[PDB]
Amino acid sequence: MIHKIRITLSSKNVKNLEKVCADLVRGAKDKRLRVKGPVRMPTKVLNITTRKSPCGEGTNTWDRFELRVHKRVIDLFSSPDVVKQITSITIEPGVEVEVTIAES
Amino acid sequence: WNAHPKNYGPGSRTCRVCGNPHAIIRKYGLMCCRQCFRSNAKEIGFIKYR
Amino acid sequence: MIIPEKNRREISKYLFQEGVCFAKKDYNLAKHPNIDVPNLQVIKLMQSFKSKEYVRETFAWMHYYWYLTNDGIEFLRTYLNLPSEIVPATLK
Amino acid sequence: QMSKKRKFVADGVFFAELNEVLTRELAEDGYSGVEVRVTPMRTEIIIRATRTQNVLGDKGRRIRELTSVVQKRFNFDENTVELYAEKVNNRGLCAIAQAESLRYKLLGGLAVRRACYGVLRFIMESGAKGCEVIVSGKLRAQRAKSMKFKDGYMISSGQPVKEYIDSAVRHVLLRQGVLGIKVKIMLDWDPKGKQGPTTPLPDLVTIHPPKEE
Amino acid sequence: GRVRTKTVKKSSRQVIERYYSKMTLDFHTNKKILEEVAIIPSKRLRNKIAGFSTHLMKRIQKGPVRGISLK
RNA sequence: GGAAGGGCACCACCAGGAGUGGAGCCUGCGGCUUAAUUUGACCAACACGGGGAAACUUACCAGGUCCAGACAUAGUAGACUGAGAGCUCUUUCUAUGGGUGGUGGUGCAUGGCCGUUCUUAGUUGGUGGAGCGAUUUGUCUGGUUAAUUCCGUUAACGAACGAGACCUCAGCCUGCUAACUAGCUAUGCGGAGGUUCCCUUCGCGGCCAGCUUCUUAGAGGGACUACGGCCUUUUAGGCCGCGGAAGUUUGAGGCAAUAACAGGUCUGUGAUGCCCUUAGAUGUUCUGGGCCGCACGCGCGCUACACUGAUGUAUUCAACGAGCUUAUAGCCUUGGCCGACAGGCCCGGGUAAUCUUUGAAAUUUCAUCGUGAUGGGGAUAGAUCAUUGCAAUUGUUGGUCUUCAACGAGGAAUUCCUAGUAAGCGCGAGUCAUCAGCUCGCGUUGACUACGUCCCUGCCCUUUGUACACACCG
RNA sequence: AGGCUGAUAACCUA
Ligand SMILES: *[C@@H]1O[C@H](CO)[C@@H](O)[C@H](O)[C@H]1O
Ligand SMILES: [K+]
Ligand SMILES: [K+]
Ligand SMILES: [K+]
Ligand SMILES: [K+]
Ligand SMILES: [K+]
Ligand SMILES: [K+]
Ligand SMILES: [K+]
Ligand SMILES: [K+]
Ligand SMILES: [K+]
Ligand SMILES: [Mg+2]
Ligand SMILES: [Mg+2]
Ligand SMILES: [Mg+2]
Ligand SMILES: [Mg+2]
Ligand SMILES: [Mg+2]
Ligand SMILES: [Mg+2]
Ligand SMILES: [Mg+2]
Ligand SMILES: [Mg+2]
Ligand SMILES: [Mg+2]
Ligand SMILES: [Mg+2]
Ligand SMILES: [Mg+2]
Ligand SMILES: [Mg+2]
Ligand SMILES: [Mg+2]
Ligand SMILES: [Mg+2]
Ligand SMILES: [Mg+2]
Ligand SMILES: [Mg+2]
Ligand SMILES: [Mg+2]
Ligand SMILES: [Mg+2]
Ligand SMILES: [Mg+2]
Ligand SMILES: [Mg+2]
Ligand SMILES: [Mg+2]
Ligand SMILES: [Mg+2]
Ligand SMILES: [Mg+2]
Ligand SMILES: [Mg+2]
Ligand SMILES: [Mg+2]
Ligand SMILES: [Mg+2]
Ligand SMILES: [Zn+2]
Repeated sequence: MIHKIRITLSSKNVKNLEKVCADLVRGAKDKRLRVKGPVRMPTKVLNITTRKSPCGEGTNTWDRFELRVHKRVIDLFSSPDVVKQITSITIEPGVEVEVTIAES
Repeated sequence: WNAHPKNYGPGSRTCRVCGNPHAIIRKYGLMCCRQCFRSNAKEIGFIKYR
Repeated sequence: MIIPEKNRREISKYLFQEGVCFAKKDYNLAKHPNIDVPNLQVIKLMQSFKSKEYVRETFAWMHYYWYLTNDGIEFLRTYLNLPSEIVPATLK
Repeated sequence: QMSKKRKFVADGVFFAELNEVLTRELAEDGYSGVEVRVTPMRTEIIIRATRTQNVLGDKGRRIRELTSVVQKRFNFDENTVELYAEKVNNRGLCAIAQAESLRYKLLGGLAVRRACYGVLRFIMESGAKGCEVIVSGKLRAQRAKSMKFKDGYMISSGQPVKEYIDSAVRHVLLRQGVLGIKVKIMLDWDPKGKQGPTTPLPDLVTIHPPKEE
Repeated sequence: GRVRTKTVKKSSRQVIERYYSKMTLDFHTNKKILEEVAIIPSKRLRNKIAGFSTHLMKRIQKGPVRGISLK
């Protein structure tokens, strides 16, 4: 009857990602469901280092470009229908919500 | 006409923005030349921190 | 540009059926992603339309973007010999 | 299925490419930006333009064409992506809109000195803490030179530049060459976060007035 | 060096001018007062203002100062 | 300015360390040679154009194709060959104007971007004062600061930029939030050892053992020179010290003013003016060669000249990061098997804190070698095997045996650097089918010397001289 | 021939 449902959230903005995580956890505490999380995976830092100059003249200066990806994992012990209702709420821009049934 | 294989090497790959075949950034599948990427780096989502 | 008559109809049919079309600037591509006609023939055929103002052309990131105009719709209907009440999908 | 690293990069590349396509297709329609709102079952694209009446076209003919071509170009499922036009609330605080506005004034034939001051004066009247317009290229003589029109406050260095400075760069293809337009507008602190950044300047310290009760 | 800039010095004098009664000789207490009676964007700036204001309070105890007007 | 006074910088010196310059080799540049050896650039060019070119790249050279010449007007099986590519056979367009393309020229026509002046602290309105005026004062005698940083003086008063603040990473939190993609402790069961209990050690299990110290990452706290002594003018501030994770703006970065350069880039761009060419093409494609060619000069480097070592064992500890279309399978690869190696075959995992990752070297340890160019050094060269690819010859690279050059610490000269720094040691990433002696990051081992000065090379500010202003390269 | 100088002379080294 009760199943462990895993919700994964990814985003480039920390505040938006944290805001959605609080809403889901707070939205599940209202239904008195068991909640495990949020679990914060290590931040993925995509890095691109490139020559600033469009040509090869001058001092060799480099720009270090970073694109940080923050990942959150939330586990809810409830039926898929209840989880669907909680996650149906509008999500902040840039936050990707992925709901899957944990294989255990 | 165009019979020579183009399965690998610089000739097969070109910048997706300008079409130039030099200084292609293949990391993460960007497929953009170093000049085009720097111009569009902010829009793509890359930022300079340090 | 000697486009086969069979291929020419497909481009006009697709262009008239949907008021927009696009093509990658890759003359070596064997087949257009949306039409069986070779990619090169699509680019060259709509270049003729651009010169005659039948379409409006935009280029960006190695891709063409063509939009049918009022004159283009009139020309295609006569060329395709279709009822005057049929219009491109963009006009509905 | 693709890894997270490539998916985010792919999303970024889509936004960059989409903006460039609209920047040229809607060049003479006041295009000022775009917002991509990907949602389940539907991806929403919001186009910001000073003159929305021209972007939509007659009975929304043009907007449908943009939706159709975008859907085919980017391998979207039919009837799964929508384009919505929107109007800029404060046209005078958008550097991109002002840069394009100055671009067409020069193309028409208006003098550089007069056109630049018109944009500079308009931006300040709109409630901007400051502005700066730079035009470079072959103005009248064969040799190129730069004219700088500045007024009000302005900052160059530090993190606050990202939040308080709105900058745009555009090219004017004239008969004798290319002119370079650079519009730099410094926004004002807006606690509501609409006209300008909500966060104050780091060096701005405010002392609450004491109360007598 | 550790010379306070105009931002730190100017803000510190203003706080003491209109909150001399609240201010004390303890840095830890003073920095909590600044949060209540002022909006300082950064923590580091707040600490510098609190420390310099505490220095000014010690100055006032021994005698009058130049840039502070206590009615 | 080979004038004076003050201040400052390891792209300056001092005290030092590592060196470079000498040798071999790698790579870049010049020259020579060449059908071509494409070309830009000469502190601020020369492992730079992310330029590690077998084809492509490709711009060069020797040849063959193709039109991928819109739009508008007027007119009417054989021979050859590198290859039957094209041209015949067989089977079933041409002018004119106007375009298009061009890594063609011009960066001294331009946009944008970047470098540099310039890492220093500098720059500029308003009103008022002074001067016929250029211009000046404000922007300063003095003290102080990394700082035009501040305290003060005061014909100036009040502001705008830069500096600072700020943003990112690192250093403290036994406190908060909480984790089966991270762990610990305890417990249960099992294996082994020692004396059935017990002790030591290892494995496995428990979403109802518990918990968050270790790991991860959100929110906050924490330093302010706070406190003590002394020196400074009542100042600004400085020196030393307790405590403290931290007392150099705590460390390192990012961002970064005015005014400039005929600095670089037209070979990043469907950025671009004009010029040139456009079908016996400077367009495009195909084949082959070249970009690497070697009497010589130069720059960045790699490996060394050994015993503080090489070799053979035993032993053992990181961090940053990266990874697939699943087609039998194109990415990172565990495990099993075959092989001396290289490599091959099979079953699989991982679109990832889940799998690769149980994840390095220097070093540590024992033995051998023994001052001999020696078991130092590994250039040059022969034979042969395998791998990537459509293609390996002018060796792509990787293995096996053999061959075993200079080099014994480097002339004049010259570079970098003040602490987890120098240096040593390896790893990941970029380029990438294959190829790293390069670049961008990462950790591991871990110092000497200084805590200054303006002597050299430069920079900032005042006074002063000037016949300079293209500004002493006058 | 190399070094020194932005470059030449002068100077220094081989
Ligand atoms: C143009 O206006 C938009 C309005 O949303 C603003 O977001 C941009 O920053 C500005 O350039
Ligand atoms: K040497
Ligand atoms: K270089
Ligand atoms: K330029
Ligand atoms: K004045
Ligand atoms: K046991
Ligand atoms: K350019
Ligand atoms: K040109
Ligand atoms: K390029
Ligand atoms: K050898
Ligand atoms: Mg500032
Ligand atoms: Mg700063
Ligand atoms: Mg020093
Ligand atoms: Mg030097
Ligand atoms: Mg010395
Ligand atoms: Mg050496
Ligand atoms: Mg030499
Ligand atoms: Mg040497
Ligand atoms: Mg310099
Ligand atoms: Mg190669
Ligand atoms: Mg070639
Ligand atoms: Mg060729
Ligand atoms: Mg060509
Ligand atoms: Mg070109
Ligand atoms: Mg120039
Ligand atoms: Mg005056
Ligand atoms: Mg903890
Ligand atoms: Mg904190
Ligand atoms: Mg500057
Ligand atoms: Mg020049
Ligand atoms: Mg070369
Ligand atoms: Mg170098
Ligand atoms: Mg040996
Ligand atoms: Mg280990
Ligand atoms: Mg020997
Ligand atoms: Mg290189
Ligand atoms: Zn490009």
